[PDB]
Formats: sequence, structure tokens, C-alpha cells
Amino acid sequence: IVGGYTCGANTVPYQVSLNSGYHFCGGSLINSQWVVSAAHCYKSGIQVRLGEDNINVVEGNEQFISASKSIVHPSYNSETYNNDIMLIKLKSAASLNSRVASISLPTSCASAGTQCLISGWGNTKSSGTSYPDVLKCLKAPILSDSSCKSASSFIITSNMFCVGYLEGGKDACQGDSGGPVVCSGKLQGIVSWGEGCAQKNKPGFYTKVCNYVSWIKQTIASN
Ligand SMILES: N=C(N)c1cccc(-c2nocc2C(=O)Nc2ccc(-c3ccccc3S(N)(=O)=O)cc2)c1
Ligand SMILES: [Ca+2]
Ligand SMILES: [Cl-]
Repeated sequence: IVGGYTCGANTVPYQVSLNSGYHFCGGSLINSQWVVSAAHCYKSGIQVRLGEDNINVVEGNEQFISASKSIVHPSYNSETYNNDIMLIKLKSAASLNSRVASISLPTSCASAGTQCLISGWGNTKSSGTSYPDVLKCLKAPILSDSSCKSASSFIITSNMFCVGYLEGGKDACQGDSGGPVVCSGKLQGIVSWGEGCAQKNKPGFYTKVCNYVSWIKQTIASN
């Protein structure tokens, strides 16, 4: 997260860290045994880390649970970035508490102009590299489709939306991928891609979760 702030320990209790010997992506807990993340974060042997604040210190409140299934959307396309969503099933159900909590799936798509909360342990620099110990947060608005398209040098699909600030300085970044965008208490986005981070007229792009609610429910029910 570039140009954000320290969330505060466990203030985003649905935020998870995907770990393969180090933190590499975020995710969102949607029930006690399933996490929503990005298809492009797929790796085998993922450990999901719940209840984290400082990802480098055992503070208490952590639950580390291996992924038993990592289900990439069948229509994920790594060139076009369409359908950048993956569902991770936890080997065992997490013990839900105040610091480890699910986030609601949407019943309708979020409204253009709404200010949403993006979070993660990704790079905090727009140029160069600095990774935080503790969870970072950024509030930013959903931009119009027309604005997103005008900003982007890449083809935007109906399964993407953009959120951020066109003046630059405020964005998700590397290592935030797969983590949440929450709008009015609903998980509306997954950190997906952007042209660099926090550059002028290059806002962040996010998987549009409201398009996948039926798919998510069906896939969970059958697995
Ligand atoms: N600024 C962000 N919000 C953000 C979030 C996560 C990662 C990165 C990021 N940090 O460094 C690079 C990045 C990156 O995502 N690059 C990138 C650019 C374009 C595409 C893309 C989008 C749509 C269609 C096609 C493409 S592609 N795959 O042909 O380039 C994909 C990835 C930035
Ligand atoms: Ca920790
Ligand atoms: Cl820090």
C-alpha cells in the first residue's frame, strides 16, 4: 500500500496473508474455511496466515492453516487479467473470533464514487522497495468506468473496476495482490493489477467480486 496508513492491529480481521516461507499475497476470509484471493497469486503449498498484524513477529492472535485446495477461476486468463479470482479452502476451519472474522459477500455491486478500504502488506514505495511489518490501509474512491478506461493503456473488462486517486501517490502495490477492497461492509474487490503503483493517471485495478457471487457459492458448495 502506497500513501496509506497503519490500520491498527486486527482492525481488518478478514485480511489474510498468503505465505510460502514469506508473505507474497493477500486474501479475504469469507467463511471459516474459505479465502478469496487473486488467480495470479496461485502457488502450490500455500499457508494461510489469519489474525496477523506484524507479519514478522508472533504476537498472539495468529492462526496458520495450510491451504487444502486452491481453485483458480476456470476462465482466468493471465494475459488479459480477466477473471483474476481464486478460492482457497483451508485444511481445517479457522476459529472465528474478534481478530479472525469473515467479510460479507456483496448482494449488489458497489456504487461509483463510494469510498472503499484497501489493505495489505505490500510495497509502500511508488518507486523502490519498502515492505512493512504491520498491516497498511488506504481509503479511496471507486472511479467511473470511463475514467478507468481513459487512464489505462490496457484493455479493461467488465470483471474489473478501478479505485484510487488520479493525482498519484495513493495505491495498492506488489504484495497487496489478492487482498480486499471493502465498500460499505461488503467485499467488492480483489487487488489485481496496476501500471506500476501510485503513478499519476494510473489507478489501481481490482477484480469485480459482485460478478462472481453465484460462482463462489456454487464452487464452495461442491468442494
Ligand atoms: N498499482 C496497483 N494497484 C498494483 C497492484 C498489484 C500489482 C501491481 C504491479 N506492480 O508492478 C507491476 C504491476 C502490474 O500489475 N502490472 C500489470 C500491468 C498490466 C497488466 C495487464 C492488464 C490488463 C490486460 C493485460 C495486462 S498484461 N498482462 O498484458 O500486461 C497486468 C499487470 C500494481
Ligand atoms: Ca504476527
Ligand atoms: Cl511497519
